[PDB]
Amino acid sequence: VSPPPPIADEPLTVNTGIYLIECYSLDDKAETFKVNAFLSLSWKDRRLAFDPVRSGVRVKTYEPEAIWIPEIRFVNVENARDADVVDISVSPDGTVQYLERFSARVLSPLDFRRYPFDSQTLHIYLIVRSVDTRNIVLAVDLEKVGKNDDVFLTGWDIESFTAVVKPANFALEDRLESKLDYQLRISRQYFSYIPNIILPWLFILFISWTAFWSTSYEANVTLVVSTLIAHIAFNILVETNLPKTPYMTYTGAIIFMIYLFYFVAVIEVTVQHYLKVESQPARAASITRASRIAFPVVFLLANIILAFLFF
Amino acid sequence: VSPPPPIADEPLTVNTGIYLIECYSLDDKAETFKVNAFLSLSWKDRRLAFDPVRSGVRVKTYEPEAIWIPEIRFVNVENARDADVVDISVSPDGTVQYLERFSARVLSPLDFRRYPFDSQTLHIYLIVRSVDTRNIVLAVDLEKVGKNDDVFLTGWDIESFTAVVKPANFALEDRLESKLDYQLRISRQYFSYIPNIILPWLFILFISWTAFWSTSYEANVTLVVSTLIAHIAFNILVETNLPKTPYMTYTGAIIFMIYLFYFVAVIEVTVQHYLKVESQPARAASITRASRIAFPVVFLLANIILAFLFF
Amino acid sequence: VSPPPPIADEPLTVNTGIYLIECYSLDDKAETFKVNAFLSLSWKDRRLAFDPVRSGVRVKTYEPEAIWIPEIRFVNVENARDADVVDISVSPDGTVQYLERFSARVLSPLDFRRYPFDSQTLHIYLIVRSVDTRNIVLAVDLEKVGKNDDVFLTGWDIESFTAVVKPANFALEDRLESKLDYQLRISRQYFSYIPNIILPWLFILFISWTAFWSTSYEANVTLVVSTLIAHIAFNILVETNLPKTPYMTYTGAIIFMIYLFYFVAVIEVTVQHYLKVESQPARAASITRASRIAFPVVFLLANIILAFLFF
Amino acid sequence: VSPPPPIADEPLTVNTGIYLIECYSLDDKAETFKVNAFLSLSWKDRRLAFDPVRSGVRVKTYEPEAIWIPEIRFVNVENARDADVVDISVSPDGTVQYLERFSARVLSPLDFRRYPFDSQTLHIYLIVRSVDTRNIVLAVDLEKVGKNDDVFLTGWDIESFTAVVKPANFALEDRLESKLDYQLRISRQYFSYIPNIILPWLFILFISWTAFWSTSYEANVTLVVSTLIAHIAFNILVETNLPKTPYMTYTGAIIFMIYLFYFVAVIEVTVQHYLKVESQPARAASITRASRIAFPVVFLLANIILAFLFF
Amino acid sequence: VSPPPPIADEPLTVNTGIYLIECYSLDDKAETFKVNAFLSLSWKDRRLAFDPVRSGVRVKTYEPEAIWIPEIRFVNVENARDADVVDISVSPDGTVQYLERFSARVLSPLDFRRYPFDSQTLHIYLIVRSVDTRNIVLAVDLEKVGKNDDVFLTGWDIESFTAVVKPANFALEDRLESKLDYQLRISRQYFSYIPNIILPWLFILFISWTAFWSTSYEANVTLVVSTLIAHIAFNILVETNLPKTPYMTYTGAIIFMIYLFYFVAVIEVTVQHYLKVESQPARAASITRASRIAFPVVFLLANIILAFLFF
Ligand SMILES: CC(C)c1cccc(C(C)C)c1O
Ligand SMILES: CC(C)c1cccc(C(C)C)c1O
Ligand SMILES: CC(C)c1cccc(C(C)C)c1O
Ligand SMILES: CC(C)c1cccc(C(C)C)c1O
Ligand SMILES: [Cl-]
Ligand SMILES: [Cl-]
Ligand SMILES: [Cl-]
Ligand SMILES: [Cl-]
Ligand SMILES: [Cl-]
Ligand SMILES: [Cl-]
Ligand SMILES: [Cl-]
Ligand code: NA
Ligand code: NA
Ligand code: NA
Ligand code: NA
Ligand code: NA
Ligand code: NA
Repeated sequence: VSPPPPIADEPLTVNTGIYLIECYSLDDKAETFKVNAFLSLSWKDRRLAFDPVRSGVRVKTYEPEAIWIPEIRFVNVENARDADVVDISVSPDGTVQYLERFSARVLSPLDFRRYPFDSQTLHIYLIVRSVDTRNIVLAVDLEKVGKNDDVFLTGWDIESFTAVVKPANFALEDRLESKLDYQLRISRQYFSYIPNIILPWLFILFISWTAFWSTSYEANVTLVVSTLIAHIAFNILVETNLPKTPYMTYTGAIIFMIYLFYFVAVIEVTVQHYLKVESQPARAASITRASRIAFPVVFLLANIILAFLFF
Repeated sequence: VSPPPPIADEPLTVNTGIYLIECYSLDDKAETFKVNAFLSLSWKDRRLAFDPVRSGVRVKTYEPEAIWIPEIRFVNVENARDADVVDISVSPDGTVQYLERFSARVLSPLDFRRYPFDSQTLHIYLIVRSVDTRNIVLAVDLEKVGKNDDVFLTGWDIESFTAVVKPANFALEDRLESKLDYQLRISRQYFSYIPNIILPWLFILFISWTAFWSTSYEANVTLVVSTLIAHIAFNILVETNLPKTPYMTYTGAIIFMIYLFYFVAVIEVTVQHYLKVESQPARAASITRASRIAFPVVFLLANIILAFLFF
Repeated sequence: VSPPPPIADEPLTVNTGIYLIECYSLDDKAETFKVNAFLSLSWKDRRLAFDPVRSGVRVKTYEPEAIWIPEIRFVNVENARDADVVDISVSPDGTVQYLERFSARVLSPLDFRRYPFDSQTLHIYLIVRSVDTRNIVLAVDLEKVGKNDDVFLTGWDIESFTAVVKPANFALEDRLESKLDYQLRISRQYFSYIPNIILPWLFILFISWTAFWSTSYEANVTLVVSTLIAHIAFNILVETNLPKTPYMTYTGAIIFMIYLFYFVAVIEVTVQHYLKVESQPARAASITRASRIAFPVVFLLANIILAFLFF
Repeated sequence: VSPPPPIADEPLTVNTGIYLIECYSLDDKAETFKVNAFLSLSWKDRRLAFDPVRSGVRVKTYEPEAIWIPEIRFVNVENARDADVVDISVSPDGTVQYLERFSARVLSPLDFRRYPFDSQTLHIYLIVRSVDTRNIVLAVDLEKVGKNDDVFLTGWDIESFTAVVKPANFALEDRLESKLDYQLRISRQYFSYIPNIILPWLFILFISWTAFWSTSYEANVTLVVSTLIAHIAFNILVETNLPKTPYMTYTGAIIFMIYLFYFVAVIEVTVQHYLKVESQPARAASITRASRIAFPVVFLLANIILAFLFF
Repeated sequence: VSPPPPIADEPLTVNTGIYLIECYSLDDKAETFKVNAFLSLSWKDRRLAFDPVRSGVRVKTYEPEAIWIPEIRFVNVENARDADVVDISVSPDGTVQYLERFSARVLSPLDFRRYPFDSQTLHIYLIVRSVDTRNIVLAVDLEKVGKNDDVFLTGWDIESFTAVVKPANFALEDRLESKLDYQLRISRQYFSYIPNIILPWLFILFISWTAFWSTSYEANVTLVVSTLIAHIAFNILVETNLPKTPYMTYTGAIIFMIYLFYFVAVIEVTVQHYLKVESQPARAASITRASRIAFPVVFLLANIILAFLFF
């Protein structure tokens, strides 16, 4: 077996097509997602052409080893796909219709800048190295590109599974390579985040702000310090499900901002007490009365400023 | 090897049948379950038919490679099943009786809306792509569908393992596909949840409500704040064993409701103290006396409201 | 290759024998254990019989593919065993002596009712599906059943590795199956549990009971509440190493009982303070003086009651 | 292929030799370590002997399948080694020189009695089951036993990789087996343990002992109780990296001893307060003044007693 | 198949070349990184010479099994690489051009001394054992050494992927070995570390230092002790992502230094209170006033001293 000879000096076009059957295990920290899909391939091999009237049969079936099949690989994969050949059908003109069912862990980076309101574009790159005899070029057969209705990615909404029709043909190690981009657009389901993380956080922060309606230093310390323990607990819980980004994220910004609001609250609590011990509660109550309005107002404005900057 | 030619122009019926040997590893967060089972297949291949009189033997055994076997796959699987062919027996009329023993991690979504008092219907989808020569249609042989008595799924009660007799025949990538549904009904064992999680929770919440029989702000802060740490501990413990649902769960609802009861308790504790410092304990004791009855009554009613909305 | 023809109509007896080489990875939560062992098999195949005088050799060696070997499988396994054929020796009478070295993760349920003073009986089920030609029946060759002396299962004491000599012959999917039970009795090493978990727990509980020799509500709250945080820490630590049981466990019972002792201690602390504020320390000191004796006495008796009910 | 016939009735000696290339993943809890090494084997097969003059070549290379190779296995392995045959060279006298490169997870128990100042002797057991024709006996070729200089086991110092020259020849299932011991001596790098675990622990314990220079029960409770939370945190951190030992460990002993020092400190704090409330601070200050010296002195002596008993 | 005979008595030069396609999963604790790359190999096999006029092709293709291919292995790998042969092209002179696509988890040690401002040099060692017929020597073909632009290692900046052109030819087990070094230089992205870890637990440390503007022992204990709980939380979080180093790390040094600052702060708080109780607040306030300046100044200087010693 060797590649099919060219009629003129034109390159061999291979008609790709990925159809998602199962989409699962999107690891955010690892920036990986598992996929079980159908891989369709089609090319013209004139050596396999036959007369349908004399042969009697309209379509001829072949075993993978019997005929020449292009060596198609995935770029962004951890290991080589677990492929199972479904069918190889040859038309009278010599057009081969290959179909396999594969499974592979795909390495696709994620942008956590707008987390957990973020949307992602997952990539699946198909590639083919051109042989010495002739050059191989990939093509998208839009009829054979899609996903099944049941396909569910836990905690995400699957928008579209499209493919960049024009391949990126480039030189690599003195040989031509044709690369195709399969884009899977997904948007995060941010419902759960509000009653489970966002609201209980705010509640623990508001509990700290009750120290503005108290003159008891001992109780204020117990309030602001203990609520900070709850803050650390919640901060650790989030950053464990997120990778170390060289960029600032929307959550990371708020997370950091709350740490400042706790530090400044401690300073307030410390100042309030220092003045009361120094016998000037007129100054202490005026600062505390200001902080009653200041802390939520500045927090509300700073959040608007952040949400802007990020959205 | 090629498919058996049709008498007439009727499609090939393949008689399926799954018999569960082992059912284990139900990952709730991953929405997967592992299964070790028997897969029975039966079809008529007239090319394999023989006369039992001259042959001598009533049955004829074959190696998988020797005869045509339909390419049967599972839809909702992570990877291709680890199958081991047990037996291939051919009757004189040409009826093939295939039997294999497989193991596969099955991707079946779970509805956590009524967790941990929830029940689930696990699915196992059998599929076959129809060849060019003739169309392949799946069928359920109810005699060969079941589970062994020992089959145990830790923390669950196995109700029934049935199969939707009528296959879902549809078109996919210009070829017919016959899909069968194997339903495994299971209900959660919610015993452990009461003494381990539900009761100790309530106890830590009741401990926070002892602040209604105390006028000591320092002790009340220490009461309501520290019990909130215990609440956060138990909240994190539950939501780690559950995936991020776009829908509200029965547990999630109570979990959120307790966070409110803690926030309102802090407001009470703050108000009670503010009035005492402002020299009006008549107002403070009246609010505290009301909260002694209010907090459990509202909590008891709100739980009935939630349980009614979910069950 | 086909099964050996039966003299008269008797079933084929296959002489099994498992010899444990390595026993490791007992996952309590998963109810699984890994095993590396020897699997011996012996049957009479009269077609392989020879004369030792003319052949010169007393024993004839064969490759697995060359002769008929019975399809022996394990029932309670996650996946098919990783077997390596050690030796196949044939005697002049046609008696085949098969020996393989395998490794498989065995699914054996555990009874945590008496944890950590519990003992377990691990099972390894050998099975053989009877062919059309003749019925296959398993048998135990007690000479080839055992374990090596070095075999160590971390945190457990290996009592005995025996086998139920009489197989459980039953019908399944219109074919006979012969099932054998290999029992591995193990008892837990409960030393570590006393100084690491049992005693430090008791210490944190006794620390809470020092609130019976104190009239300071602020200090009593700090005592009983903070020690409850330590209790939650230790409770979480244990239930993470144990699966969700539909039955009550010995540990789970004590775990729950301590939660009650903490709740009742809070009620005492609350009552004591309420009476002191209400100006009646005669009633408060009398209740506290009673609780000094009551709490350890009731705890000691309730533990005897539990230990009696469980052992 | 069959074993080489004996000249006289002597057993076949196979010259073993393990050369470590990579040594990694020492799991303390699992009592396993991974190894990537060279396995050399040498035996005399007179059937393969040739004349170097007539043949023209002084050495003959063979494919594994072409010649008889002894079935060498590892005793203490999870699964069969991932071997790759490097070279098979035959000398004119029939001496075969086999060399393979393998990788296997080795099951070697560890003695945690002196942890983290403990040293371990890791074992790699080579075995061969004697065939019918003749008995196979293993031998150490010390020239082919070693490790590469780069070989690094994270957190350990590799002392020596030696082999017990005399094999342990024994009977098993009526056949002789020759077992060889390959010992890898390693000692723990206990540096990190001092500034990371040992010193911060002591610091949190000394912080608890500041309650001996205070008469404030409320502050003393806050001191001894909160520092106990830090103790529990640090105790859990260590015992998670260590398996459940039926024997007492050096760390476990100290860990338990500190729990007692916390319990006794609480009793002191409780007694001190009881006497002050009972109006006798002369008795309370005398006990507290004694405890200032008693606690560190008894702790320092008890540690010397333990270190002696263990080292 | 055997090695190609030498023209004169020169060794066989094999032209290596690694081209990284995917670089992922850098486990810091395990000191491993996964890589998906192209492995190019080129050697002259004069036996494979052909006349393109007679052959009909200028470049002849071969299956791996058909021709002699050098046994190239990786030194620092966990297991044998998952290789897939892309192309084998032979020119009329007999120059073989081998290309495979592999994936392997590479064992490369990391120096955590300057963590997280540390840079690393990852190694990939190619090796070939010389056969008895002739010696094999590796060579770098710099044209076929590189990485793709998309190659992303999460949390790291990929500097350069170079190769030490001169191989390390040495003797091992009486045979020559040619070893090549492939160096992948990477530097850590230390941005995330500042707002997520560095700043929040400078904030928790400063919160403890507010005890210098307070004379309330009860509040000071609650301050310094509770902030120490936050410190322990943050210490455990870091050392879990780092392996046990026999050397001191930059982070480990600061981590330890903060533990001292907490211990000394407790001593201050204890001394301050002892003098107040002993009726000498002039001495107590003077020490506290000094500590207000002392603690940040000493901390700032000690950090400069550490940063100088490490960088
Ligand atoms: C991860 C998620 C639950 C989360 C927590 C805290 C804050 C935010 C936003 C609102 C900034 C958030 O997205
Ligand atoms: C999921 C489970 C552990 C749980 C947590 C919280 C509340 C409930 C019910 C009782 C409302 C619950 O069952
Ligand atoms: C799980 C383990 C640490 C444990 C905790 C509590 C009680 C017990 C026995 C005595 C029932 C126990 O072994
Ligand atoms: C591990 C990392 C987040 C970290 C913790 C604490 C201190 C430092 C530097 C500032 C020394 C640090 O880099
Ligand atoms: Cl691929
Ligand atoms: Cl499948
Ligand atoms: Cl099996
Ligand atoms: Cl092995
Ligand atoms: Cl013996
Ligand atoms: Cl023998
Ligand atoms: Cl390799
Ligand atoms: Na082919
Ligand atoms: Na077939
Ligand atoms: Na066979
Ligand atoms: Na061989
Ligand atoms: Na080859
Ligand atoms: Na407190």
